[PDB]
Amino acid sequence: GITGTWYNQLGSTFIVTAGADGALTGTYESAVGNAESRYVLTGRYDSAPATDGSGTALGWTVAWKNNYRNAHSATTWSGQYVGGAEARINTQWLLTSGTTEANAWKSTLVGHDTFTKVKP
Amino acid sequence: GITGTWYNQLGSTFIVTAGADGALTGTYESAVGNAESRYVLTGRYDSAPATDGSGTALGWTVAWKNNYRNAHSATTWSGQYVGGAEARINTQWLLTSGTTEANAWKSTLVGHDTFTKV
Amino acid sequence: GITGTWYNQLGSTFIVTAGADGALTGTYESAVGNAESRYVLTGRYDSAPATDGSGTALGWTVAWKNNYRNAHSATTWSGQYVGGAEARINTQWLLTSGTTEANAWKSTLVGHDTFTKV
Amino acid sequence: GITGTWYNQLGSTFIVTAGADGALTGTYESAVGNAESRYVLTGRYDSAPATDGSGTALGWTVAWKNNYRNAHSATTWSGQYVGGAEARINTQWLLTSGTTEANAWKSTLVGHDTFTKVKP
Ligand SMILES: O=C(CCCC[C@@H]1SC[C@@H]2NC(=O)N[C@@H]21)NCCNC(=O)c1c(-c2ccccc2)cccc1-c1ccccc1
Ligand SMILES: O=C(CCCC[C@@H]1SC[C@@H]2NC(=O)N[C@@H]21)NCCNC(=O)c1c(-c2ccccc2)cccc1-c1ccccc1
Ligand SMILES: O=C(CCCC[C@@H]1SC[C@@H]2NC(=O)N[C@@H]21)NCCNC(=O)c1c(-c2ccccc2)cccc1-c1ccccc1
Ligand SMILES: O=C(CCCC[C@@H]1SC[C@@H]2NC(=O)N[C@@H]21)NCCNC(=O)c1c(-c2ccccc2)cccc1-c1ccccc1
Repeated sequence: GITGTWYNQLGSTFIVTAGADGALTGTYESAVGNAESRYVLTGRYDSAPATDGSGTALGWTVAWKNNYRNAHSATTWSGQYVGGAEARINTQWLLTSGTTEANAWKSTLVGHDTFTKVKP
Repeated sequence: GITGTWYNQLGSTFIVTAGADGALTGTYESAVGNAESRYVLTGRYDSAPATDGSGTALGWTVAWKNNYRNAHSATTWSGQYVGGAEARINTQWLLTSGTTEANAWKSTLVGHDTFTKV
Repeated sequence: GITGTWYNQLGSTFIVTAGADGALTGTYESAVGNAESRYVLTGRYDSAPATDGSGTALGWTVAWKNNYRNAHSATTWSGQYVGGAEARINTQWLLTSGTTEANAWKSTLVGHDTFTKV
Repeated sequence: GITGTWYNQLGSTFIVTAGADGALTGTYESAVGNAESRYVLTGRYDSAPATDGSGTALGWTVAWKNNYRNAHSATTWSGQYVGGAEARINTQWLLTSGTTEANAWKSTLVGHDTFTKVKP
C-alpha cells in the first residue's frame, strides 16, 4: 500500500500514512535544495480506486519551513500509486517560491519524481 | 489572511482555514469536471513568510472522491497568497487521474487558477 | 489569423508568420529575464483546425541565444489561437536552462502567457 | 551531438538535424495517441552551450497534422541535451488540444520524456 517509507530518484525520503478515508499525512526530507531534516506533509488520495488495473490518484504538499530553516516556498506532487511487486509512486511536481509580483513569472519550478520503497 | 472563502475564474469555491502550524484545511467545490458538492482539501503554507514584498507560498490537494462521487483523480495547486485589500491566491495546478500503465502518458492535466477572496 | 504582431501581459513582443504548411516563424522580444533584443522563434500550428468553435492548437520555441546575448536556456509555448475580433493566443510555457546533472531538478520553470494581437 | 535518431521511453522516434546556428528540424513518430507515421517538427537549441559541464538547452514543437491524420493538437518539448558515452535528451512536454473556451481548463496535458539513441 501507500503507507510506508518511500525514496525518490534524488534520495529524498517520503514517510507517509494513508488514512482509510483519503488522508495522506507524513514527513518529507529533501536530498536537494534549501532544506534540512524533515518537513510536514499533508495530502489526499483516492481511497476507492477503480478495479480495472488503474493506478491510485494522489497528491501532497510540503511547505519548506521547519524548526531549522524556512525557504519561503512550497512543493506539490501530483501523481499515482501503482501497486505490485515493485510498487511505485509516479509524480510531477510544482515548486512555488514567494516572489514579488514583478518576479511572479519565475516563481514556479516543475519536475518529476519517481518513488519506490527501495532504500538507496 | 488566507483563512476565508475564495472563488476562481471558473466559478469554483475554496473555503479554507490556515492554522498557526502551517496547516491548510477546508473544502473545495469545482464548477467544472467530474465533480459535485464539496470535497476535502488539505495543504500547507509558509507560516512565517518574508516581509519584503513577497507573496506567501502555499499548496493544497483535493482528491476528487466525496460521499457522492468518485472521479479517480486528484488536483494539487501550488502558488502564493498576495495579501492586503484585494487579496489573491495565484496558482498553477496539476490534475492526475488514475490510469493503466499504457495510458499513463495522458494521466496529468496542467493549468492555472486565480482565486479572489470574498 | 495567427500572422501578425502580438504582446503578452509582461510586455513581451511576438512577431510571427504562419505558413500554409503549418510553419510558424518570427522573432520574440522578452520584457523579462536574461534577454535583450530579438530572438528567433520557430514552431508549428494546426493548419486545418476544427470549425466547431475550438481554438487552433499551436506551439513555438525560442532558444535564448542571439547575436547579443546567450542565457543558455530555451522556452516552449504550447497553446491555442482563438480568432475573430479580439484575437488571443492562450499559452502555457516551459523554460529549461542548461544545468549540471546535480542541478537538473531545478532546470525548468513553468508559467502561462496570454497574447493579444495588435 | 543532437543530430541523429532518438527514441523515448514509449518507443516514439525523433529524427532531428541540429543546424549550426541553433535550428532543430526533423520528424517525430509517436508510439501513442492519435497519431500515425511521421510529423514535422521544428525547434531551437543553444548553439554555444556553457563550458562548465552543463547540458544544452533546447525545445521543439509538433503539430499533430500530417497527410494521414489531424488530431487538432500540438506538443512542445522543453529540456536539455546531455552528451557523453550515453547521450540523453531529458524533457518535459505540454500537449495542447484545440478546445472551446469553456473547455480550455482541460486543454493541456503535461508529462516527461527521456530520449536516447538506443533503438528498442
Ligand atoms: O529549495 C527549496 C526547498 C527544497 C525543494 C526540494 C525540491 S521539491 C521538488 C524536488 N523533489 C525533491 O525531493 N526535492 C526537490 N525551495 C526553493 C526556495 N527558493 C529559493 O531559495 C530561491 C531560488 C531557488 C529556487 C529553486 C531551487 C533553488 C533555489 C532562486 C532564487 C531565489 C530564491 C528565493 C530567495 C528568497 C526567498 C525565496 C526564494
Ligand atoms: O474532472 C475531474 C475532477 C474535477 C477537476 C476540476 C479541475 S481541478 C483544476 C481546475 N480548477 C477548478 O476549480 N476546477 C478544475 N477529474 C478528472 C477526471 N478524469 C476523467 O474522468 C477522465 C477524463 C476527463 C478529463 C477532464 C475532464 C473530465 C474527464 C478523460 C479521459 C479519461 C478519464 C478517466 C477515466 C476513468 C478514470 C479516471 C479518469
Ligand atoms: O531568463 C531567461 C531568458 C528569458 C526568459 C523569458 C521568459 S520566457 C517565459 C516568459 N514569457 C515571456 O515573455 N518572458 C518570460 N532564461 C533563464 C536563464 N536562467 C538563468 O540565467 C538562471 C536563473 C534565472 C532564472 C530566472 C530568471 C533569470 C535567471 C537562475 C539560476 C541559474 C541560472 C542559470 C545559470 C547559468 C546558466 C543557465 C542558467
Ligand atoms: O494524441 C494526440 C497526438 C499524439 C500525442 C502524443 C504524445 S506527445 C506527448 C507524448 N510523447 C510521445 O512520444 N507521445 C506522446 N493528441 C491529442 C488529441 N486530443 C484528442 O484527441 C482528445 C483527447 C485526448 C487528449 C490527449 C490524449 C488522448 C486523447 C481527449 C478528449 C478530446 C480530444 C479531442 C477531440 C476533438 C478535437 C481535438 C481533441
